[PDB]
Amino acid sequence: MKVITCEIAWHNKEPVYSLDFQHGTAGRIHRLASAGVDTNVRIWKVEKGPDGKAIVEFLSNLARHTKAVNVVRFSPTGEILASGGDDAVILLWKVNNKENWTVVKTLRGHLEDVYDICWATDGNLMASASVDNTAIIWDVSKGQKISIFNEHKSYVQGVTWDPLGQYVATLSCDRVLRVYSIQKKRVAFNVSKMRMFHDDSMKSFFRRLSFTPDGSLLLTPAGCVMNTTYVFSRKNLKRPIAHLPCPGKATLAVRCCPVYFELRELMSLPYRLVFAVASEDSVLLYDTQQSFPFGYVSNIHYHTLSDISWSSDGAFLAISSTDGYCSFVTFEKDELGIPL
Amino acid sequence: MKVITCEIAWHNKEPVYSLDFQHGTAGRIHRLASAGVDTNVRIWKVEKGPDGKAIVEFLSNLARHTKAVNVVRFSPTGEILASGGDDAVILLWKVNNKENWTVVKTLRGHLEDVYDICWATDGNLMASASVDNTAIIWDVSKGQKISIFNEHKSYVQGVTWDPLGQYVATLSCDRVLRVYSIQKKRVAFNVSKMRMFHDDSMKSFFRRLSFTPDGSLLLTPAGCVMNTTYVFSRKNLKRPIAHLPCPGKATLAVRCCPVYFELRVELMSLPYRLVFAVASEDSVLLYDTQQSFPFGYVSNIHYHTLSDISWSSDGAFLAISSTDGYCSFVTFEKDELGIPL
Amino acid sequence: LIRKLPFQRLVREIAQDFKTDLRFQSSAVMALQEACEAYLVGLFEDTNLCAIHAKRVTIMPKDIQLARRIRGER
Amino acid sequence: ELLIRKLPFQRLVREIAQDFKTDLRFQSSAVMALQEACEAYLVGLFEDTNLCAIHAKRVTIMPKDIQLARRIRGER
Amino acid sequence: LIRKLPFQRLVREIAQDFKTDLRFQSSAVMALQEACEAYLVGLFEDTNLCAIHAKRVTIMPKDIQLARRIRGER
Amino acid sequence: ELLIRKLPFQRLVREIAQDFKTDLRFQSSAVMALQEACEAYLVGLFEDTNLCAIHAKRVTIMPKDIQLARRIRGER
Amino acid sequence: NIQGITKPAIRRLARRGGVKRISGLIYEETRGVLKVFLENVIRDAVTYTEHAKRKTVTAMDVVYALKRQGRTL
Amino acid sequence: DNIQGITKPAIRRLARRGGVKRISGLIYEETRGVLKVFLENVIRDAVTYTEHAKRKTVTAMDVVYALKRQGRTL
Amino acid sequence: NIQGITKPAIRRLARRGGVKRISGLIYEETRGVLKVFLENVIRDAVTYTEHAKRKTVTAMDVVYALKRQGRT
Amino acid sequence: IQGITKPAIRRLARRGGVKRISGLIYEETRGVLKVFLENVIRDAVTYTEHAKRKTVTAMDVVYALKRQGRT
Amino acid sequence: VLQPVKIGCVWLQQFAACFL
Amino acid sequence: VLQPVKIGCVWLQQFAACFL
DNA sequence: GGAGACTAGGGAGTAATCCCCTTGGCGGTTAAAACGCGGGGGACAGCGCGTACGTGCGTTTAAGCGGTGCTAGAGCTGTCTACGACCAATT
DNA sequence: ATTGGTCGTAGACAGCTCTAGCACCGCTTAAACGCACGTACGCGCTGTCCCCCGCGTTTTAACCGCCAAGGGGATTACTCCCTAGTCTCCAG
Repeated sequence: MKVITCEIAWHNKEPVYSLDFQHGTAGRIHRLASAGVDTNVRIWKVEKGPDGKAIVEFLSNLARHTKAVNVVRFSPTGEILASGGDDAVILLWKVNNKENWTVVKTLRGHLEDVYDICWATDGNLMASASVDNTAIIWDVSKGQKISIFNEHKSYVQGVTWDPLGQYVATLSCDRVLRVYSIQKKRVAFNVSKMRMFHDDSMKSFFRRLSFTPDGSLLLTPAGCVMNTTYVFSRKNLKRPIAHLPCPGKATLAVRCCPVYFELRELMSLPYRLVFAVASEDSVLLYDTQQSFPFGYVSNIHYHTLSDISWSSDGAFLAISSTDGYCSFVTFEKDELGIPL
Repeated sequence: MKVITCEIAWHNKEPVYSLDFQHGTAGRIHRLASAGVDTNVRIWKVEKGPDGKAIVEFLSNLARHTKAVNVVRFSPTGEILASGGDDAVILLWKVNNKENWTVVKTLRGHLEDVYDICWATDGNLMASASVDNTAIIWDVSKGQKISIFNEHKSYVQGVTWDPLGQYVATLSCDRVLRVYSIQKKRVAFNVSKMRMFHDDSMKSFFRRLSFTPDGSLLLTPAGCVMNTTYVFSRKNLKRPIAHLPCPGKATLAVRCCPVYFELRVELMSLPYRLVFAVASEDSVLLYDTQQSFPFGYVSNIHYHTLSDISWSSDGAFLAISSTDGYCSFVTFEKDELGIPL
Repeated sequence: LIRKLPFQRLVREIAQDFKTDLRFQSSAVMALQEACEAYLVGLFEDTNLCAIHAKRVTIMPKDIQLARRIRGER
Repeated sequence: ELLIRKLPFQRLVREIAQDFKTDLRFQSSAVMALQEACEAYLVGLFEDTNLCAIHAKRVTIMPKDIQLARRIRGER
Repeated sequence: LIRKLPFQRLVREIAQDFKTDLRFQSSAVMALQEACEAYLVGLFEDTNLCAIHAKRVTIMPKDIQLARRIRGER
Repeated sequence: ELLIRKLPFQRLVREIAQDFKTDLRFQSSAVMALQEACEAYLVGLFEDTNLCAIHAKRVTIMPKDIQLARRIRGER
Repeated sequence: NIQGITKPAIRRLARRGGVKRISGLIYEETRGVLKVFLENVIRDAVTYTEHAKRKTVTAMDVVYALKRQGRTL
Repeated sequence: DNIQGITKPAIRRLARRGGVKRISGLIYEETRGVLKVFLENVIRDAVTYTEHAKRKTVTAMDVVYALKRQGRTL
Repeated sequence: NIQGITKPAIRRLARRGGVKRISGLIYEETRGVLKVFLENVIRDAVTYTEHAKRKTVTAMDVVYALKRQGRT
Repeated sequence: IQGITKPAIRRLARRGGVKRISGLIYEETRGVLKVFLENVIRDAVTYTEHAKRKTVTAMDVVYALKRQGRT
Repeated sequence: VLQPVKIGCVWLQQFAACFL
Repeated sequence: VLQPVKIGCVWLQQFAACFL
């Protein structure tokens, strides 16, 4: 594979907080969006060059946010863009600067930095995580709050929606994971001891964990044994099956490619899934069947990483850091594996 | 009668707010208590001299109050002394400085200047009037509050207890009188239009009205028709039978002698007459039950506004207090007012 | 010293906007009354300040928007 | 960027320090950070007063307007 | 932030010391909690202020007696 | 009941007045009100400082005490 | 509703504010200011009371809103 | 006897927040004493304001005016 | 100006303030204390006088001011 | 305190977008400069003494930003 | 100063009561 | 300056898997 | 050491600044009415309270010794003793 | 006019501060423990609704005088726009 680092400041030399690719993309060109302290959300056009190296093209600027923006999210269909941050306003941008975007609904109800947003599979439900110690469920069509999960006692820096639409996985800064059943609207599980997770000393503002695209397994970063990434299953969420050791700095991000790859084992199904884990200064690339990582890139950013994102086809793996610079990982035709 | 003015400062030239005689006295010597800005309650010994002029003898000093005191009250039996003021604390003093006094119960619950206190006939129930827009009923034996009357919308400057123990009469700065039945603990009567009384422009901090010792009639000073003093009756409290004209300064104090005098226009018809004292800002008028016009009038004896007046146990002394720091007394000879029953 | 119930149902209607079936206790009602009255007296005082500053006795909204921009309103 | 000379700022800082208490060493990084925050705040109130004068419908400025802004802030 | 149950016991005990047949609100109770917290911590910065002027680190009651007499609440 | 020389006090308060607004006429009543406030607050302050100095165990009084009291007061 | 900010009530509140002379358009720009700042303050107030798992706002929420708006009283 | 409910380590860590390092054990009792006397002071005015609204239940708004009377609004 | 208060007057007022041994520099911080105190009082007096449209400062104005900062 | 040069004030003014400036601007600008300088250094040393340190640090000014709300 | 005017017991007419 | 060390596709042993 | 900057300084000229209508929108006036204040069930459905639960990190005793309060002796200094001059002050 | 109020000088030593001396009781675990905290949940119950009627004070509309926001113009006043030494910040 090849790694290309963006050496031009995307948001005028300010730290980058989030990245997201357009899930609605279905071809070779993918649309990427960025969040920064400049209170602006920049959507870029990312496509491979003739040599295969990543090329970034600026499309639009979204300066409606009054304060800094921490998380930017695309809908699974790619229609609606979710953006919230220091001003704590969740904007549902829609395609109306090369292009233009307009906010559909104002999903207000948060107080300060909103760190993690996860789209439900249907795209009509939102999970919102912010410093305010709460998780709020919203209706996209209604644009109104319907459920509240404020049991968190520290900075809620990570949340993901179950692809099967059964539970809600939340990671807070209190080294405690909280699972919320989607039908009961109450806490399903509580795990804090094998502490298991890293304390406030971990320097990343995010604790973004994500379910496996099928939802069978849950990968949680920022763990302790030493820094590691624990793996949970739907069968038992109160004991991790295994952990991936990451000596050095603590892992902060877990992102899984939405493309199912053929087997060339954490979970036993005829398909394997390649996911990306971002630490403070290193990135380890694993797959479902192989315990050891098949890829590792480091010493490419001068400061702490913030967010990563896979492309729709898996050909792009964007990496964002806090130094104002970003980077991408480019794979050739089906280098990761054979798609299903 | 004779009038003697106290030209010596009782409370170190500070204004005097209240005066009260020992209701427990039964002879010739009467005990008088004074309240001033100096945070002290001075009980004096008042007795007629060889020439009949009043003589004042200092007995005790009561400096427990942290701030100024506005009203001082003795029990109908004379045992317990009620004292409250700027610090808004009601002290029940008791005879334990020629003599000494000690506070029995601390009847707290008021907020700022307490202006009027009235003792119930039994002596076990208290009415307290303060600027705080409320009147609180207390238990003397229990030392705890039991009832609240918050209908006042301005500075409450006058209250009295019905001798028959049926209603409670209150006067506030809002030119509105409020009557509270002691049984229901609610407003029984309310009169505001005949305004009916004087507004906030009247310069006295007190609106002290008192019932007739038998409770049949209520004497309410500081009225407007010119300044006047309206009179009510138990039969109808919503309409005055008559008012006492006092042109010039507004009447502020009403006190009735506790001695029943025989009959020698009539305000009320019973075989006995009662002599009461009304004190205005700079004048004092002395009336009786049977005569419409006053049979006594003393003025130009104090340099500033009068504050309080008090009758003696036998009616031979009528203490007068002013805001200039000086007090005065009115001395009547043997049964000069009338022949007691 | 705004009149009580007109202000209270101002607050009620503008609270219903976020989501219906909201109950407010009188304690918080007088609390928010205190808040509104404090703000309005402060802003009115500063408007008088900038008005005599503007060397006109009569009040002008431009003073108001000025105060907003300085007080960080917009 | 920086438009104020380092030495006068440092010498007034040392002046107030020796007025308060001696042997209080100042590091270059902290000095420059405090200086840039100083410039940022002063320029912020400066265009605050500029807009005030813009309302004052008089392009030239006079500091009593700035003192109005002060009591808007309630600093003194 | 200090503790809850013993302070609720304190307020209830002093309440029955005043008068029985009374009720407290939970929110009001915790409000009283941070109120007492703030008052005591402020007194204690006063304590530190005196002790530093007392040019001693460890504190003896005369510091807090100053605190009170100097501000004179009692 | 005053000891500060009354007309020097009057000239002091007057000169302060024309430092802000010129031609301010003051009567005896205003001057004595300013006085009574003056001696009241200063005697309270010295009561404070003396008792604090007693806490200081030191017979002499020096303005570390008055600065102490005012940093209690919240005036700065 | 919104016109509940009564015109002579605005007049008397201005009186308490020391205002000298008053024009008509103030009588509804005051409605605008009131509605927008109450929107803000009850916004963060309902958030604060949602932290308490409480369905009713409190004076505690109000006072914290005033701290966040810099008008503590 | 709930007065002893304010403990040694709690007061020690309030002290830590206060701005002291070393404090003697002889200050815990005077700390509970100052706490009780001034909760007495504040709750007196609190219950007065509570009675003013014809209330048999205290409210969090009461302590606000109590501190305003005491001059320590928050 | 501020020198209207004399050092012997400061000393005698301090003497009946209950102090016996005094240093010199007190004579100057006391003047600063006095001016700091009186500026607020006179400012409030000006505000009240403008409210009442009375150019001359009255005794009751000062008394109600002292009530406002609470040392009536 | 004189070190804040008046031409520096004028060029910073030119950056501030003003056109004509009264002369007496400089003294009050310096005064309200130093009042906030004093407030910030006071908060800085307040945090520093709790940190048991004697030298100013950027953390102190960051906490000053947090306290005054200019962050 | 004040000039005291005292009226003795006369068994004045300026204060004669008027009924209603 | 930084000295980049890049490892290609080897189908690192310092990061070998550890199980429990 | 040496090169940008600032401090000292004329020019007038554009920018405040005060005067003079000037009218039109605004300050009190009036009549009533219209919501403003209120209180009373109604108990229905909202609300807290006590206690049980458990169990776990805060709370309690103590070694223990040494960093910090406590005492002696300076010891060297700035009052306050007396005063001799000025010196503002009441009339 | 005089008259008490003030000011500034000379040093003895009283006492604030500094150093030396001393002991003793806050940290600092280790272990016992306990109530602090979290939910249910039945039981208590407090705040309440809200209508109208009672009823009544204030709101609103419109008038009419008239005060003032703003225009006009004359009036002064203050940074140009260099001119020049300087002086000192910073680089070498």
